[PDB]
Amino acid sequence: AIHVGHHTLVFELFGMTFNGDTILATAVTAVIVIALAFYLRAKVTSTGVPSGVQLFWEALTIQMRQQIEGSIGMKIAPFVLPLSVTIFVFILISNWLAVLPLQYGGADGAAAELYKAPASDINFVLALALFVFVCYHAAGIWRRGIVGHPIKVVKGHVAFLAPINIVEELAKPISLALRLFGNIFAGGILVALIAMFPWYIQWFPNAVWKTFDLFVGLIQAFIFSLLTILYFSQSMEL
Amino acid sequence: LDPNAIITAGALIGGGLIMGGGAIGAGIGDGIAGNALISGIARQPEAQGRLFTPFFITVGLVEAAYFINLAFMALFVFATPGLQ
Amino acid sequence: LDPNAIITAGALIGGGLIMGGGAIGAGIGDGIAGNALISGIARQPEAQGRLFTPFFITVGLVEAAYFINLAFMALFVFATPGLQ
Amino acid sequence: LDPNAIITAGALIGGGLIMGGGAIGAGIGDGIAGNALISGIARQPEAQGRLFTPFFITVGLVEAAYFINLAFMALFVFATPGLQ
Amino acid sequence: LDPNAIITAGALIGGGLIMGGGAIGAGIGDGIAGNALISGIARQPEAQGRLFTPFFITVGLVEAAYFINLAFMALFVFATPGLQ
Amino acid sequence: LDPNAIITAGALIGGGLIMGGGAIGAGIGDGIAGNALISGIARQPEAQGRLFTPFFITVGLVEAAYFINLAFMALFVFATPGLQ
Amino acid sequence: LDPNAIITAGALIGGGLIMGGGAIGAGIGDGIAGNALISGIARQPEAQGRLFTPFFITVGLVEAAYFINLAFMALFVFATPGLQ
Amino acid sequence: LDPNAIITAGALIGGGLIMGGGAIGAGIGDGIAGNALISGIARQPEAQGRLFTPFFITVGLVEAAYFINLAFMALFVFATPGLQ
Amino acid sequence: LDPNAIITAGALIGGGLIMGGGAIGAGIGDGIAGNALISGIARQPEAQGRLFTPFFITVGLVEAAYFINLAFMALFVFATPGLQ
Amino acid sequence: LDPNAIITAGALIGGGLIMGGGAIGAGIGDGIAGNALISGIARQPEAQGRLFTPFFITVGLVEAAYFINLAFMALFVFATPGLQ
Amino acid sequence: MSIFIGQLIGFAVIAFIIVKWVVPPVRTLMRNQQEAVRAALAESAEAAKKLADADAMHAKA
Amino acid sequence: SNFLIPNGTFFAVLIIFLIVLGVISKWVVPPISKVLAEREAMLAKTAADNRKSAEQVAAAQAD
Repeated sequence: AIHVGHHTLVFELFGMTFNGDTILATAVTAVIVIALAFYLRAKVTSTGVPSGVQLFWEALTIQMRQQIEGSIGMKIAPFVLPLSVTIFVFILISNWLAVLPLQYGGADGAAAELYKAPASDINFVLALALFVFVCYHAAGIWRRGIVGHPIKVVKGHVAFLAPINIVEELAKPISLALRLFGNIFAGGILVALIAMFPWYIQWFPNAVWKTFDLFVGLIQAFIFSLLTILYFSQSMEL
Repeated sequence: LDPNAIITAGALIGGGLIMGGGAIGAGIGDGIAGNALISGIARQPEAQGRLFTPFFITVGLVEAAYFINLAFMALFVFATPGLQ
Repeated sequence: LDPNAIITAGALIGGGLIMGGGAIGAGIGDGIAGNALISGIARQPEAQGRLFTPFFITVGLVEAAYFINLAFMALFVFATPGLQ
Repeated sequence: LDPNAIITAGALIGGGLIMGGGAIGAGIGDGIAGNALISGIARQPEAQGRLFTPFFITVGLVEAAYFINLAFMALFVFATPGLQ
Repeated sequence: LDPNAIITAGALIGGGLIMGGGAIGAGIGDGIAGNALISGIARQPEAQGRLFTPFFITVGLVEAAYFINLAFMALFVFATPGLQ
Repeated sequence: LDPNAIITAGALIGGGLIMGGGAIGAGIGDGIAGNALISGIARQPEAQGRLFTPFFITVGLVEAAYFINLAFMALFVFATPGLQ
Repeated sequence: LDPNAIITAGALIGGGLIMGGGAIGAGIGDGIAGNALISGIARQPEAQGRLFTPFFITVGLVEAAYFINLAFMALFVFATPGLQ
Repeated sequence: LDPNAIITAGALIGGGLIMGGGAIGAGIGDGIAGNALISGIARQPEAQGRLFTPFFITVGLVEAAYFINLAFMALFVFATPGLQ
Repeated sequence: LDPNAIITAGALIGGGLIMGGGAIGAGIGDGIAGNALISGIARQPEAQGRLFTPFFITVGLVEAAYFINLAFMALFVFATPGLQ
Repeated sequence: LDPNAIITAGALIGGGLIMGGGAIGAGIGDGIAGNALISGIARQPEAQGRLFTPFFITVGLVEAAYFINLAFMALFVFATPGLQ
Repeated sequence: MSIFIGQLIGFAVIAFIIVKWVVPPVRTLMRNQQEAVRAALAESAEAAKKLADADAMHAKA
Repeated sequence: SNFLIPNGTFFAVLIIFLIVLGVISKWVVPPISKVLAEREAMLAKTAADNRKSAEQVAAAQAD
């Protein structure tokens, strides 16, 4: 009784299945992010002491802009800044929302969580990774032409390794997705595993693992955004 | 005998192999990255903040493998491909 | 031939693999991190308090994996998925 | 006994071995590369910007093998060659 | 065949794997920590006394992983889970 | 019990071992070579170009074996020797 | 088929794994400790007598683990747990 | 159960083991030797010409161990000893 | 099915595991010790003889374990414990 | 089934393990010794002649074990002990 | 219910840890950044005042 | 069931992400960049004003 996967609120539409729980978690994360954005919009000031939300947002912007400037000049690739900031905040909020105590007994002795981190669903990570993939490949095409960019990526650094280079490209999105998936998917299992204990024993491993999971979510958001920025930099260098 | 029995035994062995390999890789890689971090901090103490950005990047690239392996291990033992 | 016997033997082998990999990873990673710590304390003793911060981080990233493996091993041998 | 069941158990064990080896290699190689990167950044802070150019090149190769293994693992478990 | 026979063979194989991994990890980690200690003492005599404290920590973290495996191996071969 | 099934299971396990060993070798060797390359570029920024000639040679030696293994793994899996 | 035969085969494989892991750990740990000792004596000849103290503390640990494994190997192969 | 089937399965597993070990050794040894070569060239460009002399020896002592393994795999897989 | 056949197969697999572990440990430990010896002789040629004393100790340790493994291999394959 | 079939399969698996371990040990030890030799020659050209004598000794220890393994593998595969 | 109770106690432990050892340093960092911004604004204002006084002195002399 | 199989959810989540991106593109990053640039310009202006006051006070007695 571990019930791995088994999405809830699953509904069909236009002949396509949809995981209601994943959509709901993503929508809650987006609502939190948009609320933070519009709360900054109402309290963004340069002539006074900044608020906490302004400090958080500008720290994120400073970090992402520093990474971009280090890798690819902000003149060439300005959009990468909002892209990376959005990716980071989205992943971080979605991962950290799992820390809340929303696990219970699903009337059958198996743990059920009202909110599950959307990154534990392959659809979420695939959407993010493929959006990034298309984004920086389009950027590279614009930078180096329709035919120039594919030739450059195939040739890589030494032409004699042309096969591996191709694989590397295919590994860029997959590595971005699976990594995140795993780092969050494992969490969804461990908590479930820890739910097999009695409460008086379940409380302690649950606390330890969920603290470590807070750390893991922070690191995963950081890595995903940084690798996105650096893939843009690689794809946009002449 | 029951085909699912041997299929599940093979799935459990394969998942064990996946998890063991992932654990070996992640443990050793994290140890090596942490060794680099500790040595760098010992040499020039004021680089502590400066070295954390690459270190975690390394931790991101190393642990990935393990966690990716972990995911597939679940697929082996919870939704076994080829199960009859 | 009881299918549960085959499933349990496979689960025990998988758990043994998980624990072997976790032990290898934990031992070698902790050894490397401790090598860095010992070398740092030998070089610049005053930074001892400074060095224990990254070290405890490194160990934290290593033991974690080990214990994660442990959890899954407990799943394999006590709550064998796919058991009939 | 079902021939397909034996073939599937063998395929699962083979895929587990593939992924274990790939994860060990990826984790340890990425850890070594990250150790080099962290040391280089510690000694030469201004080199970070350039130090990502070779480091990720290495990560390009170390990762490649891994994912290639991963690919074949799928072929083993999802499209088992020789399956009757 | 006796189900207990299969389960006991699997348990023995799993315990052997547990000991193999634990021994590899413990030996290599202790060797690495001791290499750090020996180098530190060779560089500086008076450092010896202050080097033993981190060393005992490292050996404490390495051997722990070993002596956990030990316990579970004893669990595998003396009170085998799932032994029907 | 079809003998072809036993032969195919053995071939799949053997190919898995081939690919796992090749992945370990490729990942660790490429990681070590990349560590050398990154350190060399850190010490001598202008040396970057000069360091690609030997580094890739190492990669060529490290990857070639892997790919040779890959070829043989295909032979094990797609055209199994001794299959009857 | 005699259950004792299967149990003995499992015990022999487990003892083989125990000894393999113990030998790997002992050999590599001894090599690392001896590398430290040789380098230390090379830099500071007079340190020889001094360095033998920590060195024996290292090897003493390493061999211990190996020899511990040895003991259990006997238990596996001479007084097999669960044997009937 | 044709005796040839079991013998061929065992031979395939043995050949896979031989390749796994040979590839691990070849990849890691070539990576280490290439790290040495890259470092040596980085410290001084002009030594390149001389450095390739010992390097070719090292690779020769590594690749040989690999290729010998390859030869024996043929014996295991194409002309299985004791095929009966 | 002769139980002695299963016992002999298990003993052969266990002996192969013992030999593989011993060979890996011996080779890597001897390589590390020889690396230390070569580096020391390069640094201080006048200390060459002085370095041979510790070198023969480390090797004496490493090989010891290896040869011990040989003994038990014989005990496994020529005096297989548990034979019916 | 034929006992000889099972015994031969076990012997082939054991010999494959023997050669895999031997190749891993030989490759990695030769790589480490060659790294020492290459670094020594890079640092001091005059040492080129002097460093061969230790290097060979290291190789002599690294290869010997491997070849011992090789011999025993033949014993496993051509004169399988316990065959009947 | 038992699962809910156990995970709720675990979350209480997490919250206690956060408030005891994570909230203080983070709030200190935020306060330091706010005070730095306020100090920068104060320096800007007093520099404008300094320039005004310098212009006044130039007019006098 | 195989949880690695993408589902229609892939699209829905994507859309949500895009929406967030839009907001972050037009109500978080532009204002924050403007604020940071204003702060940098303010620091530069403060330094320039201090320098101007110093040189002016020197010139007062010099002239």
